[PDB]
Amino acid sequence: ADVPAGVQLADKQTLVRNNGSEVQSLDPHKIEGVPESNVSRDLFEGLLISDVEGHPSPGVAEKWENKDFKVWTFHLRENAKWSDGTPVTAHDFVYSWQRLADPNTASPYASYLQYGHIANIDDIIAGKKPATDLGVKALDDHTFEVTLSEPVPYFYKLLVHPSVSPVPKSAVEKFGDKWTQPANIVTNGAYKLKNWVVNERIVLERNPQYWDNAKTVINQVTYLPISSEVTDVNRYRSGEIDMTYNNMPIELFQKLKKEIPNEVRVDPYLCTYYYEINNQKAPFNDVRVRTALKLALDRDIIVNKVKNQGDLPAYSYTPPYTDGAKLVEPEWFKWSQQKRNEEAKKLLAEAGFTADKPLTFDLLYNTSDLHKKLAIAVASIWKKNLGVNVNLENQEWKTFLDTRHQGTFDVARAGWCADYNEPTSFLNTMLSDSSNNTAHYKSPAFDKLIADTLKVADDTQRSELYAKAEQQLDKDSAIVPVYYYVNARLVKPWVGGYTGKDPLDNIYVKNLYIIKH
Ligand SMILES: [U]
Ligand SMILES: [U]
Ligand SMILES: [U]
Ligand SMILES: [U]
Ligand SMILES: [U]
Ligand SMILES: [U]
Ligand SMILES: [U]
Ligand SMILES: [U]
Repeated sequence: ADVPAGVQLADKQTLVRNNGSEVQSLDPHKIEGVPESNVSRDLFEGLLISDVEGHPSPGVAEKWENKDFKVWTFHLRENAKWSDGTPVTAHDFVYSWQRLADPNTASPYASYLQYGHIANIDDIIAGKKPATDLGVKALDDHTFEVTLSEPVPYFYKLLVHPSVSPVPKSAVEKFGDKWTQPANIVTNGAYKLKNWVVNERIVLERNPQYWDNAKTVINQVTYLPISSEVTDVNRYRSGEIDMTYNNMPIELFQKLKKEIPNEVRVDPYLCTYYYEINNQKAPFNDVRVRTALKLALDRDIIVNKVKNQGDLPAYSYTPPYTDGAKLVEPEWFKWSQQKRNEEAKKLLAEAGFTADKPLTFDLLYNTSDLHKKLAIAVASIWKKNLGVNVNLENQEWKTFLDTRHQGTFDVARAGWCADYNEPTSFLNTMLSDSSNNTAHYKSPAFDKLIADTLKVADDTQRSELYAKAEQQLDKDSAIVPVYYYVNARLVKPWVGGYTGKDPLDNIYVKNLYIIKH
């Protein structure tokens, strides 16, 4: 943390953050979500990290070079250490990226290595080559070299993500799935795991072996798994929570804005809220049905009437303010809702649905006040506007993500937040073979457009192909865009160091501090 001159620090430097749900895991290769990543940044540090405003910055690597954007060489700081006092080396990264690529690990982020185009990754994911053929090597203990199959000018931006953090081989090998328990875990971030009570709390304590430990101010942070946004706000206002999770409740937000304006942080956020359609399950494999659901949803009502938290109505998957996004707003978004409703009803009748035989399906969401209230409003709107019947189902976060990967659903509430600020951080998740494709969308034309983005050496041509890829997704109605999120949360006045400037919201508790109050 960088404490400003004259700030008086509190005697006790402890922090309580709500984290939205129980984490899937603490293993960097087994996670895919925001809650998971929130805890992961405090425990495991990759090559680069985000600074307090979100800029890619030195992590374990203190400096790096690239040759033609294809060979990237990272110089690891000599004092980087794990919490057991042993050095973090380039060998740790070689093992870790291999474990990520290895199909036996079944990481949800195995494709992150395809997004960066690390040599031989396609064959490794397919089982054609062993994970040891991955295009990474330790040139010495403090030098990690990555070789890509084509120039990727933004490659380094990918490296602040948890999937490319190191994991301790000896703990993984000796303890297997229990390597993340407090007694067994080894970590190289600013914190160490002290306690993990499932569905109660995760408690982290400062790691004295962290290379930049002298700048760490918070001594202990607790992450809570509260999925009720109303409850989160309640325990923040009671004094227990210092920073809520950034999912705000419809019940109280209007009131909070007027009651505690200075505590309500509302900043840009590169995330899109949408209804994910299972594209491989009839009748959702018919474009007419998917298009009807997309058009009959009234975003103005959801965004401005039912939620009204500053969100913008969405017409694409990639947020239009992503660095590199130059998207074409489709004609259907400019129409009136009445015109969208007629078009929707017309495609539905063409797909064989009648009043006698209506379209009935499930709408899966993860437990939450926000998601439930939004799903109830969406069910009503689709019933009223299009004649479809929806059966709402809630699941806890970890189960919900597994259900979407399994494909055991019809429509699911969904939200993707950028991992790096560039349109492919969204677009690559819709590739046919992406480990993150929970839409189960497979379009050879979409795949080709993205493939072509690294075959040109022009950002103008790249941006045009990204727009065309969004247009292909849209013409196929792969998803139902709802709104672009804003990052809205409550932060006590005494919590210093949270700028709200990073649109990826990659917060590190090592950057924060408690002002005397
Ligand atoms: U004190
Ligand atoms: U106190
Ligand atoms: U650049
Ligand atoms: U940029
Ligand atoms: U269903
Ligand atoms: U509620
Ligand atoms: U460039
Ligand atoms: U106090």
